[PDB]
Amino acid sequence: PNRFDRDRLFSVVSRGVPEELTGLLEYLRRTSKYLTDSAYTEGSTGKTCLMKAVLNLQDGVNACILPLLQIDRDSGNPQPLVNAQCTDEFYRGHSALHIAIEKRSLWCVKLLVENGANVHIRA
Repeated sequence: PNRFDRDRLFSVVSRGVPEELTGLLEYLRRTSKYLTDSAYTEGSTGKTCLMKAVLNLQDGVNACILPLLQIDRDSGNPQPLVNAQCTDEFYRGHSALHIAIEKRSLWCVKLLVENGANVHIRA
């Protein structure tokens, strides 16, 4: 449960159960790596774990987001995976804010803006 991979982390965030997120801090401070590294994001487009988590919600709820954001801000690159945006030609500049705004939801927007974001960022 120490070494984390993109696939298992994506599966964990997809289910929306945050109990098994204990270990991200240890891996980040042991390997000296952030959550914005290429290892945890798709290497073809730029999608990150935040994207998968916000794309899938149970009746509009996703509890795992709060541990995800808090651990990211506790340990991460100056951008806490909120200014990170898709790089693929199809969706250059496309950020998590647009993804959240698509589903016609507010609470995710509130959490994203509260934790900090660049609303002027354009896709």
